[PDB]
Amino acid sequence: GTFTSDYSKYLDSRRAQDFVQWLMNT
Repeated sequence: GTFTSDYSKYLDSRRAQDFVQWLMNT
């Protein structure tokens, strides 16, 4: 199964979204 690997990509997505918020100062 791909659960752990897909979860890691999900975590990276959350981090990228956090970075997007930071870049906007939001």
